[PDB]
Amino acid sequence: RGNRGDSIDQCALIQSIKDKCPCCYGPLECPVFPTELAFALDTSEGVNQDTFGRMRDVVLSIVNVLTIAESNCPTGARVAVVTYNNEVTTEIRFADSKRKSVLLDKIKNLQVALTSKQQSLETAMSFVARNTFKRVRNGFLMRKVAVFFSNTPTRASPQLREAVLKLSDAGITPLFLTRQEDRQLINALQINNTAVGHALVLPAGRDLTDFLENVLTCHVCLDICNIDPSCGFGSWRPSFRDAAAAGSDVDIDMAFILDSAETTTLFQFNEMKKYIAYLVRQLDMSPDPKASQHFARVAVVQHAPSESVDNASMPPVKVEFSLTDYGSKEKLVDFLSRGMTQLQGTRALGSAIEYTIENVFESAPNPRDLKIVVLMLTGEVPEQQLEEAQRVILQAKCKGYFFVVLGIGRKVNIKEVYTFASEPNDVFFKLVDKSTELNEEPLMRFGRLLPSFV
Amino acid sequence: DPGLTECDVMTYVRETCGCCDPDLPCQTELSVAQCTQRPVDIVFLLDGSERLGEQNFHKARRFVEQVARRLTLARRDDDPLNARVALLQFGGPGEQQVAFPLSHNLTAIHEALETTQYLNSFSHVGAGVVHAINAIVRSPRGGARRHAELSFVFLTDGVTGNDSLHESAHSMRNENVVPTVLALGSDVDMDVLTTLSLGDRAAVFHEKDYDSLAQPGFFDRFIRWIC
Amino acid sequence: GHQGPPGPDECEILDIIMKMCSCCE
Ligand SMILES: *[C@@H]1O[C@H](CO[C@@H]2O[C@@H](C)[C@@H](O)[C@@H](O)[C@@H]2O)[C@@H](O[C@@H]2O[C@H](CO)[C@@H](O)[C@H](O)[C@H]2NC(C)=O)[C@H](O)[C@H]1NC(C)=O
Ligand SMILES: *[C@@H]1O[C@H](CO[C@@H]2O[C@@H](C)[C@@H](O)[C@@H](O)[C@@H]2O)[C@@H](O[C@@H]2O[C@H](CO)[C@@H](O)[C@H](O)[C@H]2NC(C)=O)[C@H](O)[C@H]1NC(C)=O
Ligand SMILES: *[C@@H]1O[C@H](CO)[C@@H](O)[C@H](O)[C@H]1NC(C)=O
Ligand SMILES: *[C@@H]1O[C@H](CO)[C@@H](O)[C@H](O)[C@H]1NC(C)=O
Repeated sequence: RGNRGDSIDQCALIQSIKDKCPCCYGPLECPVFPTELAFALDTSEGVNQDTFGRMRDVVLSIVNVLTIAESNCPTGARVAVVTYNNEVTTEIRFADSKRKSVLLDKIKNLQVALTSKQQSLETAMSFVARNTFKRVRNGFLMRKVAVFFSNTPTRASPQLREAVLKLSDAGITPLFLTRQEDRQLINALQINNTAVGHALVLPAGRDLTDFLENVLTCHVCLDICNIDPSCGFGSWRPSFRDAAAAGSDVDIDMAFILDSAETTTLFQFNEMKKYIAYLVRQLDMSPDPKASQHFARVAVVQHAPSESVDNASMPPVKVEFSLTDYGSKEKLVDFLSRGMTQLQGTRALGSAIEYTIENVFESAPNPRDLKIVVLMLTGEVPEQQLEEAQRVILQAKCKGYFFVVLGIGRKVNIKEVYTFASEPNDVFFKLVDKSTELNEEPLMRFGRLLPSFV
Repeated sequence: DPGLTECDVMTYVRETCGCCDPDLPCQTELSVAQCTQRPVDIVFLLDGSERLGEQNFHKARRFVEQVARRLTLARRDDDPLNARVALLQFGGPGEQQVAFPLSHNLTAIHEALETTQYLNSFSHVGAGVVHAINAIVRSPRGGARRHAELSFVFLTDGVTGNDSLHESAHSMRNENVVPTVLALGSDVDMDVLTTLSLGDRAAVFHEKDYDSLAQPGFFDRFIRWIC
Repeated sequence: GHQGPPGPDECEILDIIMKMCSCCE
């Protein structure tokens, strides 16, 4: 049988390719590792004829450097030029770039009328992450890059962090060629993982040679895997996105809450425990979780058993292992793979969450600052237990608990349980039409980056 | 199961190094994305042409109701999440029949789809496109909210009045439309479809048979496409 | 269950690489 294998290092394979390949050591094309390049032209207030001319000339220089894809084959950079203001509009689509010449003609002739509305740069990020980058070419080493241009300094608001998290979740590495330095934005980008964005400063008039060098070599052209050490990244942007290395003393505390035999067929249960085991494998458990003050701990909890309705003397949940119950990653992984078993009971979601947070998190010694509660729901949640559950969630959100919801199957309603996940629900709430989807890259990457979004 | 397989190295090499010939090994295109509750307004456009027929209209009705059911519809006109659905049927007269505007009123859409009546008359694709643009997007009520992307679904066999095709395509392009046409038949002009698709042939779904709308695989793929 | 292999290693990866890019310079 087996769950699955371990992927080899992406950079090692790429290097082994580009030295035994009579198709790579020729000309030095800029958009290596094909990319979808989104250009969010700033058509907001404070942008006049001259400013738009300069911005379009910067875009023209960049696209002149690139090599636009002209076939079904997955290579070259495909350019989508949108213009963003209080609203967002699309001028060039990814599939519209059939040839480089016609794309350049469209960009040069692009004369979108200047607007007189505020700069909703966060709306631009959300739209680019969700809509523009929805349908993109299949590829594991494909890159998603958006070059946002900003002239009016941003403001420190929660929606900015929400949009940054959405960008990170969608797999898109932003790049803000700001005209002026705004501390609020660069602080907002400072949620650092292997897909963290950056903000530059757009100079005046000429002197764009070194500026283009900086904005191309470190961000668009290669940006990865031999990243031109004189970039400042510090090897902080490889493929196969993960969180920061062990050097980051991340004080995470994750508790998973599963479902009973009610709509958790052994197939779905196997998939959920596989996902949990993979998530643990990609974390940093404390060597001694009982007495250590730093590092991480995990717990997995199942929904209520059958003999929990007439009374509440027994735990409303089958606590499979508390936070400080396993001190070694291998032991926990083996327990999840082999020792786990269903229990054939009812759900009672709100009571389960309350008991788990009141007798698994708090009971453990030295609680971590940031703690996460994952709910893996695979069945209908009766409305009578909806409200109470949400009420409990509110309390858990007051004590600092970030929530991840994974609705599995079609039976689970999504209209009501969407709000359970912490804000923004787009990234924290996840949908899977099948259990198998839990073990696919779009969700494994989200799980890996989960410590970053919290 | 290996972490990467023959197809994974296939695409690795085809991506990092280059291509030749283009030969297409394996099948991995347009990864799309498992849909969140992002706001999407889906407009369905049905063929009133004599060729479509009666039981074909019934199968298309079943498909439309099924997709409207499966998707997580919205709850108000200005909803920022979920999705909305509308149906249009272009026939003879310029004032095409509005089966229902963009609605989340699931009972309303079900009863309307039950009460919508086949036209069975000549029609024009461009006429239907312009009528939909001027009767849903430009409609005073139930118009596509700006933050919600618009997706035009074309239940057209392809053989239909072409009058105002390039003009209709330009009008759709202006309104930031993302058409996804369905070709239900074997005698479909690929070129009018390409014009309808606004450039991309991955936005046109070719069907082996009229009842292909009911197959679970096609339903799932299309649902992921629009949502 | 067992952790699946690392995929095409050595023989397989080299075979594929010399199979695709056998038509360029
Ligand atoms: C990367 O970020 C960490 C932590 O920063 C916080 O958490 C992030 C996920 C993000 O949300 C930030 O906005 C938060 O501020 C930084 O680690 C801290 O570093 C400072 C000094 O640099 C130190 O005093 C703190 O104790 C650290 N906290 C930890 C390790 O938990 C780290 O410096 C950032 N890396 C950079 C800026 O290169
Ligand atoms: C629209 O639906 C309502 C009831 O459905 C609920 O409300 C909707 C807004 C939507 O959220 C659905 O998912 C909900 O399940 C239908 O009910 C009508 O209600 C009115 C008074 O409110 C009553 O006079 C009618 O007789 C009801 N008709 C039926 C068939 O129940 C309503 O009819 C639907 N709209 C239309 C145009 O039929
Ligand atoms: C039910 O719970 C009560 C108290 O909650 C306890 O006294 C009783 O023994 C329980 N019955 C069982 C476990 O069968
Ligand atoms: C254009 O559309 C009209 C509408 O009926 C149709 O008769 C005609 O065949 C189409 N083709 C051309 C070239 O006009």
